[PDB]
Amino acid sequence: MTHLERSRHQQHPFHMVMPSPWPIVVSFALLSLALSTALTMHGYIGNMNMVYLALFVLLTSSILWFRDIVAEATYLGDHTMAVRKGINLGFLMFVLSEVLIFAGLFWAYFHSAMSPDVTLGACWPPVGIEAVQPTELPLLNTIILLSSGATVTYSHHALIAGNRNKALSGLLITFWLIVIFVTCQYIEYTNAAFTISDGVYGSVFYAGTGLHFLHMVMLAAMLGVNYWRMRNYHLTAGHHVGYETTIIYTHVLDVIWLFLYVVFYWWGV
Amino acid sequence: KPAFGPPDKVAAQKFKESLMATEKHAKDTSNMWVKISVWVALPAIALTAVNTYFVEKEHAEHREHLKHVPDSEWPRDYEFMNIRSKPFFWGDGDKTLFWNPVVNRHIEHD
Amino acid sequence: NKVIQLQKIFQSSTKPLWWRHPRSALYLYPFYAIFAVAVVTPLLYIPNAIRGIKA
Amino acid sequence: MVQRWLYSTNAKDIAVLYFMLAIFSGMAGTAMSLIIRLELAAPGSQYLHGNSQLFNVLVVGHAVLMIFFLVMPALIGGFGNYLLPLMIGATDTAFPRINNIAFWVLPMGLVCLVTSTLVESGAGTGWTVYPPLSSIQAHSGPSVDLAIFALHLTSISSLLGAINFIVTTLNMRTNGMTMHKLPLFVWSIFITAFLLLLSLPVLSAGITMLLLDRNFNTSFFEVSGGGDPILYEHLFWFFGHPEVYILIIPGFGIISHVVSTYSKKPVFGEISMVYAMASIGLLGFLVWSHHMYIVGLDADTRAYFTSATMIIAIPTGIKIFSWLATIHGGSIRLATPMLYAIAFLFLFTMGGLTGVALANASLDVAFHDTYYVVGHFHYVLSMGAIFSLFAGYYYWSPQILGLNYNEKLAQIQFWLIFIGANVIFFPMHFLGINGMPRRIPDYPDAFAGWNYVASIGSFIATLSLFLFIYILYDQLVNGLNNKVNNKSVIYNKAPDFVESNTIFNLNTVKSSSIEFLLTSPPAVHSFNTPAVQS
Amino acid sequence: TFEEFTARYEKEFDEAYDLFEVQRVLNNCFSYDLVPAPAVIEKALRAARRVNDLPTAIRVFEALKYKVENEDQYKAYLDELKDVRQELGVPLKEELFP
Amino acid sequence: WVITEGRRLIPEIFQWSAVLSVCLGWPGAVYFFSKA
Amino acid sequence: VVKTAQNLAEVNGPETLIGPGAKEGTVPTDLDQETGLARLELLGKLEGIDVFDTKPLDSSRKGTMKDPIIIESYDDYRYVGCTGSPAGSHTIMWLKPTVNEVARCWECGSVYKLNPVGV
Ligand code: HEA
Ligand code: HEA
Ligand SMILES: [Ca+2]
Ligand SMILES: [Cu+2]
Ligand SMILES: [Zn+2]
Repeated sequence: MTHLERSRHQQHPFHMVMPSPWPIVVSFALLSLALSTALTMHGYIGNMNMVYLALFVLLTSSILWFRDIVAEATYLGDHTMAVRKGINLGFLMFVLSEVLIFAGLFWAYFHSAMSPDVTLGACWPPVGIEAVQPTELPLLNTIILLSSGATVTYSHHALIAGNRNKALSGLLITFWLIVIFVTCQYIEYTNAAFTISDGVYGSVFYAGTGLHFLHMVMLAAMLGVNYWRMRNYHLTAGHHVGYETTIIYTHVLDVIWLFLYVVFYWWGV
Repeated sequence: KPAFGPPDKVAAQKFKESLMATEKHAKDTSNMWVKISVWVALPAIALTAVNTYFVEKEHAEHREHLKHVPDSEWPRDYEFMNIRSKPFFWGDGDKTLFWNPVVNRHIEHD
Repeated sequence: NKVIQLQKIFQSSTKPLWWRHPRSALYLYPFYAIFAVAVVTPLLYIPNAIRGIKA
Repeated sequence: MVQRWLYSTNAKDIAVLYFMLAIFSGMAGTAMSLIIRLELAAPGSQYLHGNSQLFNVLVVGHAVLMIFFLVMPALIGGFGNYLLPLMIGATDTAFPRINNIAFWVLPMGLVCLVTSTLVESGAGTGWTVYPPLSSIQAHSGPSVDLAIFALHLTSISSLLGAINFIVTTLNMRTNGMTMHKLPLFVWSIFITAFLLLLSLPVLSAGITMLLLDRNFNTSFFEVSGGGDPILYEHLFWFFGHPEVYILIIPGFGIISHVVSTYSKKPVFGEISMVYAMASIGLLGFLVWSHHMYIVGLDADTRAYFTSATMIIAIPTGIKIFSWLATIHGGSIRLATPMLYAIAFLFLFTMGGLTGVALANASLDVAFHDTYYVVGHFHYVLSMGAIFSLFAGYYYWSPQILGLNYNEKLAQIQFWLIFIGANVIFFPMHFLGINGMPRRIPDYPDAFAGWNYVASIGSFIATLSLFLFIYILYDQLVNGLNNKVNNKSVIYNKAPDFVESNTIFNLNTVKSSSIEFLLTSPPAVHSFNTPAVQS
Repeated sequence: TFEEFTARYEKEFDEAYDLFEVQRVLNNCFSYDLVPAPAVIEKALRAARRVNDLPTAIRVFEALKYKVENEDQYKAYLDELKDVRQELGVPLKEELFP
Repeated sequence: WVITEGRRLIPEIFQWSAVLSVCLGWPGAVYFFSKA
Repeated sequence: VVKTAQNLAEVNGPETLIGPGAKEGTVPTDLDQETGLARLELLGKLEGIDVFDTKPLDSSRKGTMKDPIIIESYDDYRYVGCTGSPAGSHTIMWLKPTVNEVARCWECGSVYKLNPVGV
């Protein structure tokens, strides 16, 4: 390589992004959501049509942020090896923060469980609450989630191997096996005897599993954008960072479910 | 002008063989996980889905039996049961996001 | 697939990255219309809330 | 232009924006302190007619504006964003686009806070927003809801900033900078980011629990329902005690760098310094409930928390002595940053001795929720973190901006703030030992003595702040003329004893960081070809 | 050790090829806690004559006067160095009156 | 070493006692001048 | 008209790096669908070349005025950090060698002359 040619390229492996309007558009969408939600809670508007609008703009702006990331990684190709390590490291530091949010929810459960309050019964769960039975329906969700970790594993290695019919089929089963988890969890919520308003027991129960429930819906969306990118020849055999972070996300989210299955279901009845 | 020095030629053939070694390890280990999926995961789901299907229908007939007779009225609520410190803003005053009028009632004993 | 012919378009465009794709005009124009309503309507209710009139 | 400031991706422009937001919020928050002092000058409601509200609201606004809108954006977002890439040698940050949203969500929080203050209720709950008083029955307006939303915005800003600094430090260093060989300021920023990452989510969980309990009917802390208002104290203070160390650890790096440049001798035992800095951060996670001594804990856990909190003094003391050992032999240059550092060494040790006095659970039953604690934490905050902020500004501003600042007019400001703050915050310990409680607008007559003295001293510090604003104006305007005449000092290191004046003028900066070798102001693209070390 | 110290700066000064190196070595010799031996100072004087800088030779005793810490030990260094100083021509600061 | 150190050490302890008495003992002035 | 480089020496900036797309029914490889600076790095790995330099500067010598340590840069300046002939002998002193100037390292005495290759 000539000295003249090398000077027509970056001298460092890090990616310099052009100025973008999305960091502030999302910032303005977060104020409208924060300012409209604070009003509808006490009136001052009349109906919940502005909250829906704020959520739609918040989601749509975030889609256009991710729309730019895939363009500069697949068409402009600015993700060198050094850049790819930072993205993986940044996601690993992001899932640790996600775990510690759950760690604050387990602390809230153990506080009222080990020494149950006196306004409740002397026992736990409180008197007159029909808790979810661990063996009938939640056990179906446990087997489903474990099988998701087994079918995304050979979908990952089939992509490395080089055949696309097994890689594409592994995700398709993975997506529909996660949707079944969401629909089955939907069935239990609408058939439960107790509500979020049922004292302290309903608060901790629906905050742990509800936060996981909201995380599973975001997992299916992440799985859905990997099926579009694989079908349209975006993900290559040796460069898929949007797929590696999805496999770590589903494996970490199975460990959290197993912990939520031992203390909220078994140990709490 | 050469910029970089002479090619190593030793990092090559150690980088170009690890790629072949990596895809070979993913080739057979993928076949191992397919065997686990079909012979462990699939039977496990089939033996727990048929069980859940039968128990679910047993619950379903119980739920529709509740509507048939109010009879002796719904069980009374403890002091912590229904909390109405501030009414919900979405619709009527007292209904949660997921409400099943069959099993959730909130009758007021005044 | 189309990635090769999409690569040649995104590179050598001299336009903002969100305007390079030929189909981008369909998303951007309706977005700024809805976006303006989203970040201006809650700001109109602020003086009404300061006075205390509940709608 | 709109593109340069609204679509910012350059880290230095984001640092300038962080600085600019910090001064405005700093002036806004230091006027509420003036009104508080004017209200506490004499017994009886003198200026605020009888409103006990609009007094607690002003206190909350003052505390939030001083902590979450001055120190956080200046030490972490202002200095950390501008200096960490330059000393490491990185051209910019790892995630340049979320670095902008880490800033632009801060002005939204200001709007949420102001509109919270303007609603008829207000948020008179303190900066520690305890559930039962800030519940829906006692604070029935949308005010504390808007106050909570501001805390979420600050938390998300801090979290996204913290994730940026960990990845930037770990894999964007130059060709010779092994993790073992780092400047101490980068080490402080690294440890601070790790504390933030592990502490913020628990605060977010507790705050969202409070929001859902007020509006979504969850017996999270409601007594009628089995809730416990003390669980909130654990959840909040688990982020609370580690927090008092996010605001001082980057203050340690500044002092470490200042005292070894105007004293021409390197730091005594650097590896022990980084060990002690990491130990304070690690062990501060094991002492959070000393803020909860009188809440009714067990006798044995009080002994544990008493024993674990005193260990804090072992590494901390190591930092105090190692600062006094790097100035023992060298030649001392008494400039404004050195005067701030020397004042810090004395005032922070005065604060820390009172702190160790507060650490004993058996004695804290006489010193808790009094002006004794206020006097304590105003030494490590208003004299420990503010002074290092002034020292950092006077240390790096001529290099950053390219404009000098008329030395003799800055030493006057230093003396004024010194003898003004000492007047405000020293008599407080006298008011606290007689049992004067906190968070009251009006007090029994016998306390009128030292309160008048403290109120007189607030005007001196306010005058010093006004003089500092004038110094800023005289630096930006005709600041290029300050280095032509004899108003300012140009070189921060005088030549050695046997170094002639014509040899000092070929090696002007003998520094141990890349910061002072760059052009003034630094270029937009600082590092094309990477720098090499060792 | 002191003898090792003296014998190793006796060699450093003999190799100083410019006026930047002479002022660098003498700033190292007087930066140590020990006051240098009179044998060390004599070699430093020779170096200044070699690079043709009168003012650094004058600063040698000025450095020593603050370093020696004793009013009689400065005279002790003064007496043994009379021959070399007078032969070279270095004036003391007090005699020079600058 | 006794002769040299004496000329510098002992005067400073007297200056030492003055400044520290000012930074710490200033509120005694306000109380006496006119506690009134 | 223009063809993919296939080698680090045929590189003529970006257009050559672009590659042939994956055929239908196959999983794409990196040699098929890389496009930019990530591809230039990939081309270097196939040979024995590291396109990005991370080697520190040598401590083998001291470096005098008549035998400076040569530092090669693509600009008119660079930043070097000296610690001594045995690496770590003294405290680091940051220097800025430029064109028409040499750093001297007031503590140790090393001399550096910039070698301006580029443009
Ligand atoms: C930057 C801010 C900051 C810093 C650095 C500290 C540092 C310390 N703090 Fe605290 N603190 C606060 C900010 C800070 N604090 C705030 C804001 C509150 C009140 C919050 C509220 O309730 O609203 C508070 C309240 C607070 C309490 C609760 C009091 C109460 O509410 O009743 C306690 C309890 O022990 C405490 C102790 C300490 C200790 C032991 C240290 C140690 O780190 C200090 C160690 C220092 C030294 C040891 C001196 C220096 C060392 C030497 C001179 C070596 C020689 C030393 C020995 C031989 C021991 N402080
Ligand atoms: C950083 C934090 C910080 C700072 C700087 C201050 C500064 C001051 N504070 Fe305090 N204060 C708190 C944090 C702070 N405070 C907290 C957390 C509480 C508890 C609230 C509660 O109980 O809920 C509190 C409570 C508090 C009380 C007790 C209220 C009560 O309990 O009811 C009082 C009483 O006088 C007081 C007065 C002052 C005064 C006169 C100043 C200043 O006048 C002192 C001098 C300092 C300055 C004038 C600032 C100078 C610097 C700048 C303006 C920034 C610009 C400079 C650079 C960028 C280098 N504030
Ligand atoms: Ca009053
Ligand atoms: Cu604490
Ligand atoms: Zn050197």
